[PDB]
Amino acid sequence: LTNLVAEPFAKLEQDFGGSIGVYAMDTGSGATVSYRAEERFPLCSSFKGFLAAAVLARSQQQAGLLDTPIRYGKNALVPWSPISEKYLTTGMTVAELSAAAVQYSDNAAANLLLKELGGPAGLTAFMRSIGDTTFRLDRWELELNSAIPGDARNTSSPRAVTESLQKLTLGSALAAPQRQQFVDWLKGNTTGNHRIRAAVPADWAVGDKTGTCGVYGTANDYAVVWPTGRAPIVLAVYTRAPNKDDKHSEAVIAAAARLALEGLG
Ligand SMILES: *[B@@]1([O])O[C]([C]C([O])=O)[C][C][C]1[N]C(=O)[C]C1=[C][C]=[C]S1
Repeated sequence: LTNLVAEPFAKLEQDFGGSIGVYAMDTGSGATVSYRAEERFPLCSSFKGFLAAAVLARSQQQAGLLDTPIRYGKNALVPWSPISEKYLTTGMTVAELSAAAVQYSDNAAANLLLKELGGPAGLTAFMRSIGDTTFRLDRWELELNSAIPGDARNTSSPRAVTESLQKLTLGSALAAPQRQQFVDWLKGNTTGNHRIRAAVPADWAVGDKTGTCGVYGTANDYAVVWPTGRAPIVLAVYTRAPNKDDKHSEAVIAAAARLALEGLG
């Protein structure tokens, strides 16, 4: 029979002029909401959350890695580096670069941290090591953002994103001190006020990571949500659209997140 849970998501994507992918897990009950959950969508800047987690994992066994100053020059800067552009002569620690990448989507900080892992291949290998077979990243900023329809490079699925997010924020993929730092970085994100955060009651807590490729209507958000009186919810909302000049929509992301939270048992 027709999937009645799915119908309002299909209407939402049709109104948007593209495709929406959603996965949500109630970690209390095991309930889920799923819509195109296993389809691939471009990661865009949402990869930077997993980047910071991979650096935290490395930091467990490399004493003082997170505390290490990185002295970079202007050759490291690229567009949308509002934090990094301020520390050319003072540097930033690995922890500070991680916070910038997570909480401001700083592009230069992301590329500096990719270098610490052995590039996009190194981050992909970390994701394989936690059991994520879907995540693919093979470019640096800005090239990973092209988001061309049918290109599986630099993509993941809403379900894989959510599964990996739960392992890293609530499960055992990081040691507790590192898990906690990842949570605190996500909670302090500044870029997501119009996406999943706009979908929750104001008294719920949220940690999230956004991404915006912009072209091909492509943008996303994933989050861990601590609802009043409930176990955490983990969810991912990704969008794409067929034409290069199609515009992404924050409001559509928020609307999809609301339907997920409503449908979720
Ligand atoms: B990233 O894909 O997304 C960031 C914004 C976000 O977290 O939602 C900005 C940096 C990356 N994108 C780009 O460099 C292109 C941009 C899109 C809108 C602002 S910059």
